[PDB]
Amino acid sequence: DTCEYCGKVFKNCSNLTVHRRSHTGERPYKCELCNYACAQSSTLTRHMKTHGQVGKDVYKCEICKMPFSVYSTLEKHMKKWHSDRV
Amino acid sequence: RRSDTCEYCGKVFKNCSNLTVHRRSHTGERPYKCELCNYACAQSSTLTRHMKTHGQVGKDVYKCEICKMPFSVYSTLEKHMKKWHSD
DNA sequence: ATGAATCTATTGGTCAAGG
DNA sequence: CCTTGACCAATAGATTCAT
Ligand SMILES: [Zn+2]
Ligand SMILES: [Zn+2]
Ligand SMILES: [Zn+2]
Ligand SMILES: [Zn+2]
Ligand SMILES: [Zn+2]
Ligand SMILES: [Zn+2]
Repeated sequence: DTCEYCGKVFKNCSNLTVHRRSHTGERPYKCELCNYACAQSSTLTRHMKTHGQVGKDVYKCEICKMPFSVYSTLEKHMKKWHSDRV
Repeated sequence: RRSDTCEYCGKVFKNCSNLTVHRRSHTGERPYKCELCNYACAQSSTLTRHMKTHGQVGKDVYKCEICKMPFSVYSTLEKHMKKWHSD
């Protein structure tokens, strides 16, 4: 089948459905811990790795108690989302 | 009473043969084993499909340098090399 | 450094036409 | 009834940006 916007045609209709999301902006797969959403379930699994993998220490946000695997990520979360509280 | 219902989940089928393949997702049975790798599936035509990743009627075939496993897609061969041959 | 976005090849489960 | 291949979502990994 053919792409509406790009016009790029691929042998895979499943991949085209994902590609059309980039034009449409649809993000069906929503994270259960934050506002993040994406067009591919695999990419959401990758995102979920940043909320704390089992077996490693997990840092929670001081304000909203959101889990993060990496401390620098939690710092970026603070600046992006809790700047209004300073 | 026609053996159209899954004993594990209760799904009903209009084709009893579909129940036979479906049930293997509950039992883990995978009778169709690929002869060119360790792949194994529960549906005959799925193994037929997977074998297309090993080669075509003509086209070109890339074989792993170490284990001589054939591939039709080079990127797949690269993933195989990293997965099995890190030495 | 950490992670999202893009890309694509392969796979699981479904289903029913037709053999 | 069984075989078979199309269909769609899911998966896994690689590359390419963004911050
Ligand atoms: Zn497009
Ligand atoms: Zn999240
Ligand atoms: Zn927070
Ligand atoms: Zn079942
Ligand atoms: Zn194989
Ligand atoms: Zn090999």
